[PDB]
Amino acid sequence: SKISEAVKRARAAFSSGRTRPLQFRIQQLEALQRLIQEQEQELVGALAADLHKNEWNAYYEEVVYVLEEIEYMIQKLPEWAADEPVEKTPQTQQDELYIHSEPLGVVLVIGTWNYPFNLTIQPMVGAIAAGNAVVLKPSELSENMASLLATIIPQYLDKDLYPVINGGVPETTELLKERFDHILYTGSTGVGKIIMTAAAKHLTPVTLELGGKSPCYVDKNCDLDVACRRIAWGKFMNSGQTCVAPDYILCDPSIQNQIVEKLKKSLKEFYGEDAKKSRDYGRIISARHFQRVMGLIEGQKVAYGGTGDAATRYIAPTILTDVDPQSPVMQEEIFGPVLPIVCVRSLEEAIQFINQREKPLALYMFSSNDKVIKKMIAETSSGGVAANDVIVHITLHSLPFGGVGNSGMGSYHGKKSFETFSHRRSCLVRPLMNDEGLKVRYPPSPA
Amino acid sequence: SKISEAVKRARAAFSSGRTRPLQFRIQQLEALQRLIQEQEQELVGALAADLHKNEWNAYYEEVVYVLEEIEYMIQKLPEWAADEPVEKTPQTQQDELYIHSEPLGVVLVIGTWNYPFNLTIQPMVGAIAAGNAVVLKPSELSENMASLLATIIPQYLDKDLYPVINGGVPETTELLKERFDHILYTGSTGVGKIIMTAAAKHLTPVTLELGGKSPCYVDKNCDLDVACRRIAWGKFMNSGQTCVAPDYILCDPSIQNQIVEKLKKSLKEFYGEDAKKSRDYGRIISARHFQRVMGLIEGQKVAYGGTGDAATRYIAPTILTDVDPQSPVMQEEIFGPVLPIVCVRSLEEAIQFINQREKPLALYMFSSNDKVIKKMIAETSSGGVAANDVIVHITLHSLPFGGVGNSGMGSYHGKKSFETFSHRRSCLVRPLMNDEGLKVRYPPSPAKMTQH
Ligand SMILES: [K+]
Ligand SMILES: [K+]
Ligand SMILES: [K+]
Ligand SMILES: [K+]
Repeated sequence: SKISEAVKRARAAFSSGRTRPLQFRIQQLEALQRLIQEQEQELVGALAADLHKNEWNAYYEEVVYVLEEIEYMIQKLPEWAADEPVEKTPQTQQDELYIHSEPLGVVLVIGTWNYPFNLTIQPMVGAIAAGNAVVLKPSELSENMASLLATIIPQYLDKDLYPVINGGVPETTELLKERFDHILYTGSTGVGKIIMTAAAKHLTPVTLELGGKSPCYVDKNCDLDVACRRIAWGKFMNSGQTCVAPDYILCDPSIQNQIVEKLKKSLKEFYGEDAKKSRDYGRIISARHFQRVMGLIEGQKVAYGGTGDAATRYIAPTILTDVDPQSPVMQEEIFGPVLPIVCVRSLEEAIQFINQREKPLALYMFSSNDKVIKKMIAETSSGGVAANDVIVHITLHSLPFGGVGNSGMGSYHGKKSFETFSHRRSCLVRPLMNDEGLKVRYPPSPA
Repeated sequence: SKISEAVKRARAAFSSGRTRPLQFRIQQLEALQRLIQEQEQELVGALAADLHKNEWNAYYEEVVYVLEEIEYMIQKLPEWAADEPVEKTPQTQQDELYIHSEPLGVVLVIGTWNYPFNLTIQPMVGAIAAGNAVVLKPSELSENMASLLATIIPQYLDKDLYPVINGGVPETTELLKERFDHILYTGSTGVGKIIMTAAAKHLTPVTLELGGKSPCYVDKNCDLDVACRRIAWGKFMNSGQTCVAPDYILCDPSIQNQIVEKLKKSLKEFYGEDAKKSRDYGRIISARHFQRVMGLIEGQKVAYGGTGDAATRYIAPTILTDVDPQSPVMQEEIFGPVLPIVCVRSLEEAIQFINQREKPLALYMFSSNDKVIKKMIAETSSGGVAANDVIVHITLHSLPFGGVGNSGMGSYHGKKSFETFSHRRSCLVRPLMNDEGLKVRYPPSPAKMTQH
């Protein structure tokens, strides 16, 4: 099959040793930099057609992070790839002890549709830097980006090492029968289980970046003007379609109306009176998802928004009040521009609420009280945490990005990408000279 | 059922919060120290009954490593558990950025039979140190150790947090239907696939310490006296039943006879002329494995040994020459005292031989040439590597132990155990005050574009 042949060619190119010199890896990273610069308008056009992004947010909410990762990895690669001496003991003073990093082989990256350039290419950057071949499977839901990447990746990168596999679910299923040395998947919790099951057939390690509902606790006595503008930015970027969007708010009933008012103020600042006319507001990816999200508004009290246009997949920025946690909007990841507010009567109740649910990819809290922030962190579990902001924690080189429990396993970004896509091999090198200190270990044992 | 109740109790005890304070964790680790001290003779008796170990090798080839791990983890725990600040950026210089470590919840450790104390309790030590409840499933093949641990663990450790599950494969299968937050398994490559498949049902992360045939390349130019003594020791300890035993030798035909002679010399020093009379030589774990290993001698050119006694499950230290790489002894992990020598014409042929096979848990090479060592490491892949010795690389606090490919995924020992059994949670904590620098990110976007 075309899929088997592409994987075979990637594996043969890897086994040849081509990717082992750092110079080769850096040439391919530099070719990706050239791709991003030269294909800027094409990338914008694809993101506009798939998701109703514009030239500014295509770059500053997505493509820029890929460029930043490439530049940082090129700079750090020689230090990261070096053998790393480790601590000795009195018995091993004359030995060399070190961790050797080496590629895994052929890595598969399965992209997702909501940031279809970042979530295909940013993982690829780390896997290239670690010396692997990298097979890419873009999501078919972001059809324009998928088509674009199939054309431009082989225009810039080695054609055997870094192939792009076209198609949808059947092609991904077929691809998952192939033998890889690591799989990174971004997507749903349910498909994560399918990926891990396929990986098990070849003992392939996985990095799974999955889902959940990221809570956003807002403390009673905090600056709501600052808080709600930050929350609205993260919730409504990309029309709500972000893995670490603040999915829902938990707050004391006494500040619910203040939160609604300040979110509304920020939304009008951001997108005007009619967000359908804002160049900065996105659209839902597909008709299925449009219908799903609109269904989540049914039965709810709409404090703002609540309307949609099926033909162009516009959903107005929507705020829901006094939401029943058992209702549908509170029983699935929303992934759209619908923000429910759930009342809780204390920090302790908020912590209980979060812990009774599955572990989220992100947890957010807004408070001016350092003790509240430390307590909530200490008593909950999530992939990552931001206090007093949203989104930003997954964009930083020094903070590995990943989930826990149902939100995933493993992590990447920065140095952690290099580690994730390598094998870290413990090495002990001893002199081949008689050593009296060793003879105690040989039989016969002493009486 | 019994299994479901033990896991339910462990999860409830974890949710109570009792494991979170470091004081509690250190108490449980100190209780394991006390168990090792007070149950010294019982542990030896169980290893003697299971594997024909004695009081010396029970301790110095197994129990001592658990003790050292406990002592090391107790002293380091507060540093390892602390929030870890990380590098800031100009845009985050006024924030706090750090990695917060927290327990996973309920960890399952599935032990194996060949080092039935170490490969149950050393992983448990790490999981306890990281604040988890830990369910233990000992292997039924080391029956005396399995029964002993079911008795003594609850005498020393918290009863609800740290239960021991009895039984064989049917009970392990039932246990794998329960929801855990991490599973560590030591055993075969084949069962590792079954474990990972069961883990996928709950998105449970796994550490799999699996199998393979660890090659041992001996350079033509090296000191064969020193090399063969070290090889013999690692190969024949525990009657060959070690996950990182040097499984087979690769060497130039010109040195095969000298290797045989020096292996024989060391074997005679270790165990006498008749190894069956040595208190230091072990026995095969079970009748099934006795028949399997004996089968691997059939059809082979025997240089030394080659016989066994089914009644005691003794297999003589055995060396095979001019071994066909396609023959049974070279097509499965031996896990017994049968050492095949396979001939290669060069280092390059040895590298190719190793690379055509699945990635082994350990790779060994004996050479006084630095370039040979560096080239073999650079051109192969294995879980870990030792040059000029065997076994020892997996006993050091500073060298994580684990496989790659078919020999496994993940690692543990020392700080790596604490990390493996924790979630490392990235945290950004910003002041809640207006910050003008943030406003660039908010829509509306600039209507005119500028250079990037
Ligand atoms: K309501
Ligand atoms: K001795
Ligand atoms: K620490
Ligand atoms: K602005």
